[PDB]
Amino acid sequence: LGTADFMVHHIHAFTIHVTALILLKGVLYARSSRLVPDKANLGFRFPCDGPGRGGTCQVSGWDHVFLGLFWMYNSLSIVIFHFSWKMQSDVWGTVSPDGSVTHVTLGNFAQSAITINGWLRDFLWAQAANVINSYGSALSAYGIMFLAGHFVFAFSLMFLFSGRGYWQELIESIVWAHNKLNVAPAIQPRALSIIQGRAVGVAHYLLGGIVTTWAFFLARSLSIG
Amino acid sequence: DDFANLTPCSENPAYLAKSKNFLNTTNDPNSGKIRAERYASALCGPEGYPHLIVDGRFTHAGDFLIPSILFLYIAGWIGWVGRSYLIEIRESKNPEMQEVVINVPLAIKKMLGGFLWPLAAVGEYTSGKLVMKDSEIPTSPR
Amino acid sequence: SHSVKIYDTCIGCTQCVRACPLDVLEMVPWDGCKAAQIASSPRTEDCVGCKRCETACPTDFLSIRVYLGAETTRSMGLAY
Amino acid sequence: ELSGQPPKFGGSTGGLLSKANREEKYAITWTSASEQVFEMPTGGAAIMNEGENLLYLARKEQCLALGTQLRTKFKPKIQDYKIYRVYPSGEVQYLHPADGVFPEKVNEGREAQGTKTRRIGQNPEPVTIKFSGKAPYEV
Amino acid sequence: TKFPKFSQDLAQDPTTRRIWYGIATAHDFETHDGMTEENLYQKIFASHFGHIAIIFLWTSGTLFHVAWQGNFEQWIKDPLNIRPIAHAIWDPHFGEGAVNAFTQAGASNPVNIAYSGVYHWFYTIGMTTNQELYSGAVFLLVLASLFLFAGWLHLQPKFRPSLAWFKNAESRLNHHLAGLFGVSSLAWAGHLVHVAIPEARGQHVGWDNFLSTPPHPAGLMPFFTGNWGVYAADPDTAGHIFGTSEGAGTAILTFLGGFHPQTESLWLTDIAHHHLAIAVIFIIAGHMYRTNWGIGHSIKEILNAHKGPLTGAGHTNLYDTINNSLHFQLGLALASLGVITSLVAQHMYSLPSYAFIAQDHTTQAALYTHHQYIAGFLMVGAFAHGAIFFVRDYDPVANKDNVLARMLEHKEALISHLSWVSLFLGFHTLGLYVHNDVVVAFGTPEKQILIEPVFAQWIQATSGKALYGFDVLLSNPDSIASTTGAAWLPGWLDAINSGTNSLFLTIGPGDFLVHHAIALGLHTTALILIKGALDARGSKLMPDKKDFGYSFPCDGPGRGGTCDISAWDAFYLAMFWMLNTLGWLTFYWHWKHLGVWSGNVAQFNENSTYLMGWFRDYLWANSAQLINGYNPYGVNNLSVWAWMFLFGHLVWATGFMFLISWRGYWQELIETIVWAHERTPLANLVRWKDKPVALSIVQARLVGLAHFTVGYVLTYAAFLIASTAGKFG
Amino acid sequence: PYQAIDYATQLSLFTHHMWIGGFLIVGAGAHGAIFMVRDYDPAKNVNNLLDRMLRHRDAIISHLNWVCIFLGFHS
Ligand code: CLA
Ligand code: CLA
Ligand code: CLA
Ligand code: CLA
Ligand code: CLA
Ligand SMILES: CC1=C(/C=C/C(C)=C/C=C/C(C)=C\C=C\C=C(C)\C=C\C=C(C)\C=C\C2=C[C@H](C)[C@H](O)CC2(C)C)C(C)(C)C[C@@H](O)C1
Ligand SMILES: CC1=C(/C=C/C(C)=C/C=C/C(C)=C/C=C/C=C(C)/C=C/C=C(C)/C=C/C2=C(C)CCCC2(C)C)C(C)(C)CCC1
Ligand SMILES: CC1=C(C/C=C(\C)CCC[C@H](C)CCC[C@H](C)CCCC(C)C)C(=O)c2ccccc2C1=O
Ligand code: SF4
Ligand code: SF4
Repeated sequence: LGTADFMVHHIHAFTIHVTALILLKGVLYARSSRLVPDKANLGFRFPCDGPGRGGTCQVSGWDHVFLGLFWMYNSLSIVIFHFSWKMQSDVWGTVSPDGSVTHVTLGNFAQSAITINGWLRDFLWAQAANVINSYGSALSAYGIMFLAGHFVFAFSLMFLFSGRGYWQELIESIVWAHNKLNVAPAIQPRALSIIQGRAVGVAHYLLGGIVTTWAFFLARSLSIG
Repeated sequence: DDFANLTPCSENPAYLAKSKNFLNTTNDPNSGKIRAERYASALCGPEGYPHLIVDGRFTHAGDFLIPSILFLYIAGWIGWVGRSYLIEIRESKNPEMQEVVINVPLAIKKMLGGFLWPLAAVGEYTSGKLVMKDSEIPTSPR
Repeated sequence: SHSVKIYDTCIGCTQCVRACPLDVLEMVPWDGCKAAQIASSPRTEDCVGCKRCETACPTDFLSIRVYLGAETTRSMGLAY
Repeated sequence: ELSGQPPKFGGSTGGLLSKANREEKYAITWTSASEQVFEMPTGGAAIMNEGENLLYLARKEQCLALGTQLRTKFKPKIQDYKIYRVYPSGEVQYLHPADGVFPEKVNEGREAQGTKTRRIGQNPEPVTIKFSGKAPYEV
Repeated sequence: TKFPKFSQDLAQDPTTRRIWYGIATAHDFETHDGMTEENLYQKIFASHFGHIAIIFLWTSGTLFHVAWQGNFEQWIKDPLNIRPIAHAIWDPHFGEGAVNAFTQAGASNPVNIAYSGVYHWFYTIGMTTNQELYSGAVFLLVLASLFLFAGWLHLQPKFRPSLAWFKNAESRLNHHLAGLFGVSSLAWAGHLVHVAIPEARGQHVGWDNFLSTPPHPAGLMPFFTGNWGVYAADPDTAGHIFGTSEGAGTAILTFLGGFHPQTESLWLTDIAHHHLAIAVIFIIAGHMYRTNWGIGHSIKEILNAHKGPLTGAGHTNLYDTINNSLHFQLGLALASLGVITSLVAQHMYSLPSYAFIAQDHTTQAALYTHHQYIAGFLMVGAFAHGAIFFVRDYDPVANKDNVLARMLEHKEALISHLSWVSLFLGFHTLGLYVHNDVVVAFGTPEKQILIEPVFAQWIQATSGKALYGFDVLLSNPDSIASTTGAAWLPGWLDAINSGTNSLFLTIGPGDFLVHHAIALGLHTTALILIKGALDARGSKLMPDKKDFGYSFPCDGPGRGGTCDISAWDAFYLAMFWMLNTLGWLTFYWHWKHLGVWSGNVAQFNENSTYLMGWFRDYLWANSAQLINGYNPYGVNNLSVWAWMFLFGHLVWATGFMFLISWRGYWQELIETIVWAHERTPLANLVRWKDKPVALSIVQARLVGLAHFTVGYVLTYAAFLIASTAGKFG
Repeated sequence: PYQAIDYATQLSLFTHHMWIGGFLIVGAGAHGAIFMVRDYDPAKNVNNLLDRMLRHRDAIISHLNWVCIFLGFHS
């Protein structure tokens, strides 16, 4: 353990305390708060108390969990990246019959993992050569999946960055179109609720990110031993 | 003399070199040979891969036109049977209920009577039931 | 402060008054509806614009509308 | 001034701040027939006395939330709660209920203010009242 | 509180929202307290004077810094090897490694390298010594001073223009068409003839001797007699060396066509006849509208006359609508400016004008990307301000039955058919891309669906490209259009039929796929903007949206929830799609041109048909030089670009806090922080003046979008510059 | 046996069970908030540990927010 390990362990501490902050604030302030004094009557899962008081979006405990999911993802991603790079750089490798050890990444962790540029070039770029070049071999299913992971992530941003009023109006126009041809459904379509929109966004986001990381790790570790 | 930069794969050295190693998609051991002999009749680029022509010429009609009609018939079938089922289920005192619980007998009855969809649609348009007047449709404020 | 207006489509259903958490609305006698009562907003200086009153209104669109304007300490719901 | 006998509470950090003694605070008074437990809108639970009780809060919404809790969350209901606004100069303004009758029910002597005589769809067009400093509802 | 003086609602706010919303609504004069039409117009006029002065100051500063700390007088002696210098570097925080790395371009101090291509522009218009650059900078300073004083003066009470002077459309159109366009272009043609061309032919002409030497040996005699063909005789030969007299002609106005053999740019005499003819056309156009002499057309009569039997009222009363509304005019201007900016990019990357600018690939890439991004921004702004017009200025009774008010009659059909076309493009384009990706992944790339872009190849053939063997129109040497003896035909056909230039680059299947993807992006962004503009007045969910203004947060959680319902939200959504479409466009352009410059066109021709090729051969492959700008082993001149790359990757991510997390959480947190500050001994002595609050919802969306856009732009700018400079520069 | 020699299995098992743990902890927070909203009753929690938690929560959140800012900044 050295300087880089020190910094990464304290980064872990930071991310964990932040996730605990979000979840603990969600639990403690669920009943009520200074902003909303009767939050308990609105239930656990409600989107907002309205644009009043300057805006009361995401005050329920459910929204606190929704926000904590991202921070859990961030913390665990940093943890698994730390594990992977440190193991590849200082532990895993091969042994010569003399007794010397040759590590997978030649011990570059102790000097590159101290900057963000190191984590970009020497880890995300260098170790992705095994997954991007997987086409045409038995590892192609990972490469595909890798790209698939990079897609769904972006897809989720349609739901996190927007609101249901725009989609309701667009559905109104499309319903007019289906009405002109006498093909409108009896079950009137509606845009997803605010809570449902947040849930869909977080679910597709987590799925995309985790699938990306899984494909990356599997394709990398099936090419070194 | 169109496509002076394109040559048939049968006379393309890149395709001739690269077609000996075509993989087998199924367990059939000759599928690579079948693929090679079928793709020898197309127009290939300098990379030895077939290219398609969709300008409307009938010599390359199999490139787009035949699959075009093949798709169109099926899509029209699906749309027409869906619309017919919805229309017939509307006046059932619970059309919303029968949209989540499918009426299988009527659904299959509409499935079968759906191959003649183009003639039915043409007849319906001439009968005025395919479209509705703009004064009979909900509209949003301007 | 926010402005709360009640139009002539109110049916005197009193839902808006009960839904209001900051006691801005009131029921006053009227004649244009069967219930012979209508909604009034005498204390709009205490309205925070939470839109619960509109959410409770059962008439087509809204017989009660809330327009958000100048923000004061009361209308922003500040405790500090 | 006002009555007293505060409810038995251990205090909390969710109570009043500087604004209370610089801008305004709020008071709620009520008479309960038993010495029981209620939920403080500022976090925690407090015991309210048998007899008259007075409680100071920082927002009118908190006072009305406590009033709702008193009215609904007790088998012997409470209907005599009063909410005043306490100014930093000691001037006390009696806020709720305004006339003593609950606003949810019709009663004589009210003025019927804030009412438009037209539908929401008959509001004047924004362009016609341009450069008047008024939105369509304001006229 | 005094600030903001122009609004009283914001001035009585005790929180920090007062400052934010005072900054936000400062330059929206139409809603200030007690604002009249006359005062609004006069303030706009003065502010426009201000922007013009700022532009002139910016140009003067560019010129001055280039002349002071540049290497122009050495760049001219070897434009093909020396790197242009933008400005010097004075960073006290620099170390020795950065100092040694950034002492580039043969300088003696840390220095930047210009990628705006101003050296080529200055060389092409005849500036050969930095004293001329200095004189231009000082003259621009004086011009900016004059414009600032003009704004100040026309703001004075007795020089304050009237309202009718601001609503004289005919006179403004006449003066600005004939004078601002025609006369200015005529003067530019005169500058090119009298100065630029003689300097290109190795003759030094300045203010000291331009009044003596005539541009042509026969001055002004043939022009008045009618012997114009004299000026087109003896043009520059193909062996002409730019800046010297070796193999140079004496003609000044020619239609040579094609490109200069050496500089690979358009002939300057072609520029002269082009701008002169354009000036003549504009001067004829400027005498169209009557002002006060009876002769001329009146716009109101034209619009009211062109009524249609199918449109009910045609273009009736549109004159009053456009003249009374400022947002209508701003939308029209923004749309036109965006269209012609995209046109500028497209017609400049393929038809370079400045000398040796085609060789310098990094500057060409930067210019294309820059002006294309600006065009996208302007196109978004056009629709945004049109929606603002619909909210504020549109009158449903004055425009009754005209074309404008008839859009709202069939707006549902517009939005529905546009959504259908967007879905139809997206489904099948993504299907084809994913099909190619999967097919290549399974090791059988011969099963890709590869459509030849037949129609665009046919267009290239019509313009005279003989590679594809269509022999149609100019490619057909027997058609009438190719046998007219047009003077430009030989040179133009010579230029188009050589692969050495970007003029009508050869296209293939990947080009087809990416053009159809760009079409998807365009139609989708247009769908968002049009839906927002047409729904600005109201919809089924909010029939009275006009009474709420243009930018309001929501209508609360009632009626099923109404987040992001204002037209401002439509703008905020469409900005993302604009950014994504521009990303696709610029990625395509950059990859194709990297292949062209390196000569390895086969790489793009092969790997642009599936998305893994884009991910690997473009993103992964070219990033190698960039991210190694600084290493554990050292640092090179690309260090700043790597730092800015990471800076963009950071700001882009930072925008997601405001884009994802919403207000109530932060308000509760701020309440806790306020409690903490109020109870801390030695910290209660210092207390705030404006009560801290969380950012408002609309402010949150705007701030998140701003961080997002800044990161998006900076990341790609750094990547593009670094990759192209390391590979070639 | 033969697990540490199989690097892919080591990495996969580590990451998999850590993701499972993270999801479980987030669910703990969620269903604790659910309890607090639904099953909590003030009458049964007079001056107990839960009440005193609910009564100095501003101190908890403020000090935790400060430690989060400090850790983020310095780290
Ligand atoms: C001949 C007389 C004349 C002239 C020269 C002008 C000139 C001008 N008027 Mg104007 N005006 C006139 C008469 C005239 N006016 C009259 C009679 C009236 C009353 C009816 C007005 C009323 C009026 C108003 C109300 C306003 C103006 C404004 C302006 C300025 C617009 C700013 C601008 O973009 O210009 C620069 C534009 C160009 C140089 C040309 C546009 C460029 C086009 C798109 C082509 C691109 C060129 C080329 C392709 C690119 C070059 C590349 C190069 C850099 C390498 C401009 C200086 C505005 C202002 O505020 O100015 C202070 C304004 O608000 N005018
Ligand atoms: C000719 C150009 C032009 C002009 C004169 C106007 C004029 C106006 N616009 Mg408009 N607009 C334009 C172009 C233009 N627009 C374009 C191109 C767009 C598309 C993006 C828009 C989008 C737009 C919207 C969405 C809105 C307006 C509004 C307005 C009105 C004033 C309010 C305002 O924006 O000021 C205030 C402006 C700001 C606070 C902008 C500050 C943001 C800064 C400039 C970004 C800086 C980022 C960062 C610091 C960069 C640092 C980099 C570093 C870290 C490396 C006014 C009528 C508003 C309105 O409705 O008025 C009624 C409104 O809501 N405009
Ligand atoms: C990669 C991300 C992504 C994708 C794929 C889309 C896709 C779409 N957006 Mg979109 N959007 C995004 C990001 C994205 N968006 C972001 C970040 C924003 C900013 C907030 C927006 C803002 C936005 C607006 C404002 C609008 C859209 C619209 C659209 C639709 C237009 C049709 C189209 O372009 O292609 C066609 C559609 C696709 C290619 C998507 C379908 C992809 C799947 C694979 C098809 C098959 C379904 C699949 C089999 C289901 C399996 C599920 C099962 C496994 C559980 C489409 C659904 C517009 C719309 O509604 O059009 C009508 C519209 O108005 N979006
Ligand atoms: C890269 C993106 C990014 C960044 C930097 C942050 C940063 C932050 N988030 Mg955030 N967040 C993000 C994305 C991001 N978030 C996303 C995508 C979401 C969606 C789920 C959230 C959701 C979220 C929640 C729900 C919460 C946070 C919280 C926090 C804060 C944690 C305290 C901290 O780290 O110390 C402070 C910040 C930093 C150390 C950032 C680095 C700043 C640099 C290193 C220092 C700059 C030096 C100096 C300023 C230079 C001056 C230059 C001069 C010109 C002025 C911090 C402000 C928590 C909070 O409120 O704080 C406790 C919290 O509760 N965020
Ligand atoms: C022992 C584990 C456990 C148990 C028994 C429960 C039990 C319950 N939870 Mg809980 N929860 C858990 C773990 C658990 N949870 C965890 C780990 C989290 C953190 C994410 C949550 C977060 C959570 C929330 C936020 C909520 C509940 C709610 C509920 C209640 C029922 C409603 C519900 O979620 O069902 C219905 C569940 C679903 C419909 C989920 C199906 C959709 C999932 C997300 C898709 C998963 C896809 C999969 C991972 C991959 C597929 C890929 C695709 C391509 C096929 C019930 C008391 C709800 C409540 O308030 O009830 C009182 C509620 O709002 N829980
Ligand atoms: C009947 C039916 C329905 C309804 C259908 C309706 C109402 C349809 C209405 C259509 C309208 C109003 C308009 C349609 C316009 C169609 C156009 C403009 C077609 C253009 C075709 C072109 C340009 C052909 C182009 C080339 C043609 C040729 C094959 C070349 O090689 C390739 C290529 C692409 C160049 C549904 C939807 C209800 C259900 C369906 O199942 C059936
Ligand atoms: C809503 C609104 C708005 C907005 C909108 C927009 C802004 C639009 C745009 C639009 C656009 C932006 C459009 C464009 C168009 C274009 C065009 C129309 C073009 C054309 C072209 C042509 C026609 C060409 C031709 C040719 C060729 C091809 C070749 C040869 C030559 C020639 C030239 C012949 C406004 C503000 C206005 C107003 C109010 C309302
Ligand atoms: C796109 C979008 C919509 C529109 C999306 C809608 C209406 C959902 C449409 C879903 C379709 C009908 C089905 C797709 C999902 C199914 C689970 C797929 C099942 C596949 C099997 C049958 C194989 C919202 O309603 C919304 C609401 C709040 C915030 C953001 C958004 C948002 O971004
Ligand atoms: S809820 Fe609506 S209808 Fe009922 S009393 Fe109030 S304003 Fe009238
Ligand atoms: S934007 Fe949505 S979540 Fe926020 S206050 Fe409005 S309705 Fe509620």
